[PDB]
Amino acid sequence: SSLSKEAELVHQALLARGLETPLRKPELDAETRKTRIQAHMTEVMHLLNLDLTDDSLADTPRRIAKMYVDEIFSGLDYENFPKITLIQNKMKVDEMVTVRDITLTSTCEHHFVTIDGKATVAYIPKDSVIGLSKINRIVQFFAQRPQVQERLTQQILLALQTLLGTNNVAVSIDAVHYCVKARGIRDATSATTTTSLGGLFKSSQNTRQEFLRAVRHHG
Amino acid sequence: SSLSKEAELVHQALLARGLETPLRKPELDAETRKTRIQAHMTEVMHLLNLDLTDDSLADTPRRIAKMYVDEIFSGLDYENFPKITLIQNKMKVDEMVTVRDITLTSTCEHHFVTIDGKATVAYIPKDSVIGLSKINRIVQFFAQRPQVQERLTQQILLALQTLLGTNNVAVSIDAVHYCVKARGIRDATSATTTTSLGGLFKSSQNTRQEFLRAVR
Amino acid sequence: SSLSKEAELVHQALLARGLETPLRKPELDAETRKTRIQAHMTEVMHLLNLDLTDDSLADTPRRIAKMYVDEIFSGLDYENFPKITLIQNKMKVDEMVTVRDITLTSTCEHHFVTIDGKATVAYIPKDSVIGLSKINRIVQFFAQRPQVQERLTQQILLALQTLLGTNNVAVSIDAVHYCVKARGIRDATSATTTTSLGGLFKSSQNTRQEFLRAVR
Amino acid sequence: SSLSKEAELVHQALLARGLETPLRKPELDAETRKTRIQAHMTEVMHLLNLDLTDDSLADTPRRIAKMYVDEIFSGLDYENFPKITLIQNKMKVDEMVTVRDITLTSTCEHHFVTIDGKATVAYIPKDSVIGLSKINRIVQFFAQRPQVQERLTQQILLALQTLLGTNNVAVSIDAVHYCVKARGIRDATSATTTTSLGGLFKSSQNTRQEFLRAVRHHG
Amino acid sequence: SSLSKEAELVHQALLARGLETPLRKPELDAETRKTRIQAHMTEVMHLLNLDLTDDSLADTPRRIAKMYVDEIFSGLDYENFPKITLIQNKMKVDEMVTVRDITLTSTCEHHFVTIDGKATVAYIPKDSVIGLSKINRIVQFFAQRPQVQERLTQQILLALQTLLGTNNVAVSIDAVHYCVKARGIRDATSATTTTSLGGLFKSSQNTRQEFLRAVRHHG
Amino acid sequence: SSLSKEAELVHQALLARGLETPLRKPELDAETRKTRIQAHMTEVMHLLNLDLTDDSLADTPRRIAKMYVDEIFSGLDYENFPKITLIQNKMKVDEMVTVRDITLTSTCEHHFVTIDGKATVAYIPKDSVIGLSKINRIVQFFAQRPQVQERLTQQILLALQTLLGTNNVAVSIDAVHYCVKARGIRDATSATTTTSLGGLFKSSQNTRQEFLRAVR
Amino acid sequence: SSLSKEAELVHQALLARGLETPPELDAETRKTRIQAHMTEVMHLLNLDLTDDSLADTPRRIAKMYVDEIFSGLDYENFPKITLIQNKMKVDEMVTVRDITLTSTCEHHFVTIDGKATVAYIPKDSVIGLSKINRIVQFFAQRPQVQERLTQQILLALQTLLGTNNVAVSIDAVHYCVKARGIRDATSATTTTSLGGLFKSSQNTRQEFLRAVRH
Amino acid sequence: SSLSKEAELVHQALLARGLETPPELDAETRKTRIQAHMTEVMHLLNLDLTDDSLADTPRRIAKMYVDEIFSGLDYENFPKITLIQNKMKVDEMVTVRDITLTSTCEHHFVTIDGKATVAYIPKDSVIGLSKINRIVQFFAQRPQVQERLTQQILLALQTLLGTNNVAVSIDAVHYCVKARGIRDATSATTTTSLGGLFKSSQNTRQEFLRAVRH
Ligand SMILES: Nc1nc2c(ncn2[C@@H]2O[C@H](COP(=O)(O)OP(=O)(O)OP(=O)(O)O)[C@@H](O)[C@H]2O)c(=O)[nH]1
Ligand SMILES: Nc1nc2c(ncn2[C@@H]2O[C@H](COP(=O)(O)OP(=O)(O)OP(=O)(O)O)[C@@H](O)[C@H]2O)c(=O)[nH]1
Ligand SMILES: Nc1nc2c(ncn2[C@@H]2O[C@H](COP(=O)(O)OP(=O)(O)OP(=O)(O)O)[C@@H](O)[C@H]2O)c(=O)[nH]1
Ligand SMILES: Nc1nc2c(ncn2[C@@H]2O[C@H](COP(=O)(O)OP(=O)(O)OP(=O)(O)O)[C@@H](O)[C@H]2O)c(=O)[nH]1
Ligand SMILES: Nc1nc2c(ncn2[C@@H]2O[C@H](COP(=O)(O)OP(=O)(O)OP(=O)(O)O)[C@@H](O)[C@H]2O)c(=O)[nH]1
Ligand SMILES: Nc1nc2c(ncn2[C@@H]2O[C@H](COP(=O)(O)OP(=O)(O)OP(=O)(O)O)[C@@H](O)[C@H]2O)c(=O)[nH]1
Ligand SMILES: Nc1nc2c(ncn2[C@@H]2O[C@H](COP(=O)(O)OP(=O)(O)OP(=O)(O)O)[C@@H](O)[C@H]2O)c(=O)[nH]1
Ligand SMILES: Nc1nc2c(ncn2[C@@H]2O[C@H](COP(=O)(O)OP(=O)(O)OP(=O)(O)O)[C@@H](O)[C@H]2O)c(=O)[nH]1
Ligand SMILES: [Ca+2]
Ligand SMILES: [Ca+2]
Ligand SMILES: [Ca+2]
Ligand SMILES: [Ca+2]
Ligand SMILES: [Ca+2]
Repeated sequence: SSLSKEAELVHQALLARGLETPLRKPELDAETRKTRIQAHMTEVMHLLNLDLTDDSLADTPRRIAKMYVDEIFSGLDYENFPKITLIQNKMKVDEMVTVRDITLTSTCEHHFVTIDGKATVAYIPKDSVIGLSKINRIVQFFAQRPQVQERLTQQILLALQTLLGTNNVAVSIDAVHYCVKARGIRDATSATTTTSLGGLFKSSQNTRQEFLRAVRHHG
Repeated sequence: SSLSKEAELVHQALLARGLETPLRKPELDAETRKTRIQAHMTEVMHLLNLDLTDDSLADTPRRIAKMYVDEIFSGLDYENFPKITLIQNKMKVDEMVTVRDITLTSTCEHHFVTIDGKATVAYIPKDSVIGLSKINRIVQFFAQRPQVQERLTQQILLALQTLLGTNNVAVSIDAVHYCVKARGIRDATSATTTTSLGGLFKSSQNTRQEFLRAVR
Repeated sequence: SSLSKEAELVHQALLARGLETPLRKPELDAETRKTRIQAHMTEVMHLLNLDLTDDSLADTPRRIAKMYVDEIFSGLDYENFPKITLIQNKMKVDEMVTVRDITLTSTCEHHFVTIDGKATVAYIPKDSVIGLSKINRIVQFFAQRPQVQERLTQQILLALQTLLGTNNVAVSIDAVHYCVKARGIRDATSATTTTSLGGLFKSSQNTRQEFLRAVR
Repeated sequence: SSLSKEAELVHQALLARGLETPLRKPELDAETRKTRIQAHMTEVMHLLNLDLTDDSLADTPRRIAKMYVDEIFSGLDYENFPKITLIQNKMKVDEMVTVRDITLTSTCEHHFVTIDGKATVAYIPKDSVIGLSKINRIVQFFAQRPQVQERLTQQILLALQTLLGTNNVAVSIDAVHYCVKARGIRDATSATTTTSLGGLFKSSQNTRQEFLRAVRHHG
Repeated sequence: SSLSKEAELVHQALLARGLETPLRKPELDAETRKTRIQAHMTEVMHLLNLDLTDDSLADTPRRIAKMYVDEIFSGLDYENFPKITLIQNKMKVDEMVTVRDITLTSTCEHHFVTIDGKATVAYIPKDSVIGLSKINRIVQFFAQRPQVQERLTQQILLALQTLLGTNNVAVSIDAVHYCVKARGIRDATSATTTTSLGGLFKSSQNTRQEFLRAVRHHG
Repeated sequence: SSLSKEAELVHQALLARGLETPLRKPELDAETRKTRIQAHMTEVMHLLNLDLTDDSLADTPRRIAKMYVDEIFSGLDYENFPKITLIQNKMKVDEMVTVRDITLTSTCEHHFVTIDGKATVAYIPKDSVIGLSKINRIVQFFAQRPQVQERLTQQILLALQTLLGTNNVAVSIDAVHYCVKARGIRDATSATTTTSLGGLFKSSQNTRQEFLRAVR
Repeated sequence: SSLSKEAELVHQALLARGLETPPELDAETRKTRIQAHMTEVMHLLNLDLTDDSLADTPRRIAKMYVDEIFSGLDYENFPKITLIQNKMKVDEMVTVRDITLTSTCEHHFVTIDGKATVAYIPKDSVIGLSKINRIVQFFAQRPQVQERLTQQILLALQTLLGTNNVAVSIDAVHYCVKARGIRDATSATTTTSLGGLFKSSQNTRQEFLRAVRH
Repeated sequence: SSLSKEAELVHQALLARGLETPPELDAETRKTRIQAHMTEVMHLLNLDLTDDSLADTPRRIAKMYVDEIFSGLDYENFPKITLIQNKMKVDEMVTVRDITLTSTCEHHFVTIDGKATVAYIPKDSVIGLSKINRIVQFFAQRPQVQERLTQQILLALQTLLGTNNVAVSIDAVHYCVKARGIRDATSATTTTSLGGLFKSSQNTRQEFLRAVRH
């Protein structure tokens, strides 16, 4: 109810597709949820046998709680959705616009550790041309959630289709998963690329290959 | 019976294809096999005229035995098959997922020396999406065997098809073989690429080209 | 008593220096600590308003518990100290030995997020020469703790001095901190280098410069 | 007794320094030792449960035996020591000559797996200037042994000092150890550098730093 | 007659194709031809006004003779053909196997100076899979001749098609010719690429482009 | 006699130092010597079992003979020495002038096989500043002989000092020897660096390290 | 009448196509007169030609024009061509890349610095490699326009090789653009001329063009 | 008499040091006469000046000499200098690197292409950054010898900044060497002029020089 019309359009579009991140309605406010998380992380640290009396560690549970609710999972709250600016396509662009090497930082939902990546996004403007920076903001909004890279790519795609009023959008993400790099198999070199293509990017081999060939060069 | 359902499924698929690594059924436990290999490697080092009274060398046979059975050849034992986790394709991905630059280390079965490479794997999820690290674990499981790169590539492919429940998988491996680089011709610059393509990666030229172009 | 002689020697050296990681003595076994952490992480995820009925998410608390206790923080337990092997310096090396580009992954103790870096270690062997992989194992042991990079560097240094029986050791670490890159200021380009120098690496300007120049 | 005077000078110099690789006198000939090693590796392969009836594996024990005695450990036999060619230093070079990025392949003596590296060698000619290629040959000769990188560097240094008739030699080796990379800790990125410096390279800070600064750039 | 079956099969195929290096039958053993080449090269040095009494220069004619007959032109003698080892294609590979960046050193037949390059070879196994090192060996065999680059490429192709029992082979070479760089026009930058494509690699546009596109990352 | 004064100064200075390429006076003219060299190379090719009726090989003896006398060994004839222009150091430069990455192609005198290198030259002008291209020309002159790298470097050094009227000259050559790469050991990676330093470049440690650090 | 047979074939080819670069005195006299003119110019730039560094500049310039950088105007300077039979029956393109190319802006008389890439499919004959480099530099040593230079190299090779299957690409920095006027320090210009199969056959055309970029 | 105070200080400085580049007609007339001379040269190269591409080349050249590439001979073209007080009390070197530099060989009149690196330690004043680039290019737009050009930039900056603590390094490719004569396609030339502490103080000197290389 306190959401922008843009935020609301995108959330409902995600829900109707089955794509929304698995959520429940909060019944505690954010300040209280921060506090309760802090208490729980305090115990965790005790259960790791850490000495919380040390000046360096004493504030860690508070820092973590803050980080979870306000920082890295801020994209779970649609009040944080970016404000959307659109201008008319008076200049009548009908070739793709591409924003590449977008900084993306997320968190894998199976181990709660860092995902570090880059997104590349393109679209063919129909009636509206979006403010460039809103593209980076939308990618970062969906990334500030516990994620599976596959779902993250689909979410950013559907959101952009919805705001731009066109199906002709493509999203590609290339990322290092620290769940892979820093534990378990500990593969120091691998990276994962996922792609979600809509409209002509999916179905027009020249549009599709133009997009895909362009990604290949950087990651 | 002692193997996971996944591991037994992969092994039987490899066997029906003729792709399983040349194996005989085990008659001795892993620990006595280790003990005996240690015995044989002792004589080998004697026969090389090396002095085993050297502190540096004294334990090498035991180290080697331990390495063969427990590490570089641990993929000969399906009890070491990775645990497999799959989530539902509820997000409905229908474009390829590509894990590139997978660290791979193996052993050439003709000379028993190091193979050093990188794998790239892609699949189009059907009903399931695999945990990403499981792709790196599967590649390394098959790599921890005496191998011919051509067979290694096919085994990884078929194992992944079996577990993902789809033929839409592709595997590419690029590797330096030390049996080419460190002896014989001693080619210090060359490397070998092999590729195994399934379903659309083999037959669908847009999907096939998309994967092959990405590798390069 | 349950720890190796090496591990106990390192721990007591760290303790006498004031360098040990802030620890309390264990009152609960590792397995019940895991069980309990799993309980707390369940509530955390509830408090984030996440839906744990999702197949993808359902097991995350258990995965996290398991990760903290058994993997990324396993260096809090000296039973996991690496086995140490030393051979006699019979070859009489008296110039530095340098292992560079050691893979290092840690966790910042202020935000509990990933630290990703590379260590470079050098020493001048006195009576003993260490097995090379043991240098990478020691770096990673200390890294698998909640850490402040400045403390991590000093702990690696002192542990190596203790085991090598010489003060002539140097440690340098270069790392990206995700608590700087992935939240707060979100500096995507920066990195931090810390360096701890012992014996001649600190005081001898030719030895000191030789190491520092090599790092760059 | 069937050794060149060069080979004999170097072997005795190594022995008197305590640096020779740990060896015993053979009492079987090489052809017989190959055969006996083949028999033992055949058992090893059986103990790995491998099927030796397969065309690909049947010849592996023979290949391995051959590789050990004639290929990778050929440097254990001083009849394989390279022939040494020297010309007078009529041109009176008194500045270092440096051969860098010498291909080096060896085998670590603790696990019997590949070492892959590059050596850099320099010396200040006194009376004699060596044929360039003999430098690479000497490095490769000592490398074709089970090795510890520390001992390998010292061996190549003393050998060159002995043949060149001067102490002013330096050796640096930078190498990837597959005992580290492909088993155990499995560190995909690290590398080890060792240095052995004689004469002015050890003791003259300008000669020493000129050598060391020059290595730094490539590895 | 004294050749291996593989060497004879390949030599006859090249002769029936019209592709063999222009050879005559040797009336003199190799040792005698070295001795005579040494005599001729001794005279060439005299004719260059060089002082053969110089310690550095005295053995040069013998070194050159040994080099021509036993080293850089050893591929003129099919007794030096590689041993070929093949295993059954039981694993049923039916895609391209590619060995890239094979070290190749040869000699231009027009000026007898160094060619330095890299080969890339691919094949689709039919019934057999060749030992990888034999591909490098086969490339170097043909390279150890006075060559024209475009002939060298064709000969490697036919040799490989002959041993492997399939037309589906491709060879590509990229090389610097010192008869271009070190004399005449003295072009420091240029290089030459030649391509020989058989069976599917010539005829099947996807197979052909998969090969050619993969080479492009040669240089 | 038929030389430029410069050619004669350099030749004489190299003769006194003992640095000349081992030569003796010619009894035949260049044209006769080319004809005779073509006859010897004709026979060598015949003795290699090559078939001279082939159009592509037929002219090879004549090409080689031409290449030896007039091209790759043209630096043996001091009539081929570059013309030397100098302007006055009116600008009063007193810091090294460095020409780097000079193209150098030469022949190994032990095997008669290509050497491919780069030179770096620097000098501190005294009375004269040399035409920049003349430095490239001097390097290629001495390189168009059968050489050993150590001698070549000393020759270019003294030749420059004698023409510039100052000892303050430095020469560094970095080269790949095909006698190492294409035959014998066949090391595809290695390269050789030689340096010759005169005047301040040898003794003055700031001038010395300035030149050396710049070569890298 | 004093040219080689090849140099005549080429020159007639270019004339007939309309593709030649747009003779009373001998080479020696034209130098003396150029040198006289360049003297006045330096006077007109207020330079002091008594300076030792400067004194000999007019003759250097004259010599550079006639004998060096515009030596390609003289077909007596055309390279010698050697062909061998295509006995080896090569029927795939042969490509020489990164050919060193240096030339002059015909509009401002300023340095052009580039690289050429040339490919052909041998029909009956296989040209010596280094002659490809020589033909490129022959045409480059003229005042040029990059578009014309590329077309000239293409027709000449086609003529000498007895096949239309030849392709030429040149990538170059013009100091007319970098050192003067707009002073764009980063830009470069690519031109391509494609003949026979390189123009018409999409796989031959794409193989060439894909190769250039990579 | 028509120059700025700074341009006069610099010109006198260079004259007094012996470091100036070695005036009857106005700029407009010298162009017309240069243009007339370049016409005859093209005639003497046997070029057809009726060609549209070629027709206007003589005037382009004249204009390029007087107004563009040799515009540095005219101190009326000397850049404007703005200094601010060193209120911030910087006493460590300030370095501008990779300054775009384009010039001409005074010996063959051929393009020089380089980069300069300049450092100084501000004493009383801090120059606007872009004026450092402008001073470098002012001296470069003359027929030059690299060794002289570097010394000129150094004295000029010293004069304008009121400190001897200035250092100049230039790294450049001369087309006199690359496109002509020996045709060395890979070589480049570095020259350095060091003043005050940059010459005398080994740590200041090494800090500058170490910085250039890296
Ligand atoms: N489409 C397009 N957008 C541009 C271009 N240059 C800037 N923009 C965008 O124009 C938008 C500005 O509109 P507003 O939303 O009012 O800007 P803002 O309020 O400051 O919001 P933010 O930029 O996100 O911080 C930004 O989002 C820019 O990315 C451009 O060249 N093309
Ligand atoms: N499909 C997909 N999987 C991911 C993603 N991020 C992490 N994963 C994987 O999800 C899987 C988690 O399942 P589990 O098998 O229970 O994890 P684990 O038991 O600790 O096993 P390991 O990861 O091998 O150590 C791991 O394989 C992760 O690497 C992602 O973005 N997409
Ligand atoms: N010092 C020096 N040696 C060189 C140079 N160029 C070639 N050489 C060496 O000269 C030696 C030739 O002498 P020999 O031992 O008779 O040559 P070889 O018998 O063919 O032996 P190998 O070269 O090892 O195969 C080689 O080892 C070359 O490395 C050089 O420029 N300087
Ligand atoms: N000093 C030195 N050590 C080496 C060299 N090559 C290998 N090593 C090390 O020698 C050690 C062997 O001792 P062990 O501890 O018995 O080997 P391990 O028990 O299998 O232990 P890990 O190597 O950690 O798996 C290993 O650490 C090797 O990495 C070398 O060249 N020099
Ligand atoms: N097809 C294939 N061959 C391999 C692979 N790894 C190693 N090889 C080859 O297996 C062959 C070994 O068979 P043999 O010919 O009997 O070995 P060899 O006699 O020592 O021959 P060389 O290796 O050439 O010295 C070598 O040619 C290797 O290059 C692989 O992964 N696939
Ligand atoms: N087709 C082909 N030509 C080559 C090859 N290697 C060298 N060449 C060239 O073959 C030509 C030999 O013919 P000639 O005209 O007699 O050589 P040249 O007279 O010395 O002329 P220049 O090479 O221009 O100095 C030279 O241009 C070589 O560069 C090759 O592998 N294939
Ligand atoms: N198409 C083409 N143009 C070239 C070539 N070389 C130089 N030019 C251009 O020819 C043009 C000359 O036309 P003008 O209008 O007289 O040049 P200008 O009046 O000095 O003005 P600017 O060139 O913009 O500084 C310039 O734009 C040059 O860049 C070339 O090889 N091909
Ligand atoms: N020291 C110095 N020399 C330069 C500079 N620019 C050009 N030169 C050189 O000045 C010299 C001109 O002298 P000349 O002997 O008349 O030149 P040339 O007769 O045409 O002979 P080459 O230059 O060798 O082709 C050439 O060597 C140029 O390389 C410079 O900036 N500094
Ligand atoms: Ca995970
Ligand atoms: Ca093998
Ligand atoms: Ca923090
Ligand atoms: Ca080991
Ligand atoms: Ca040699």
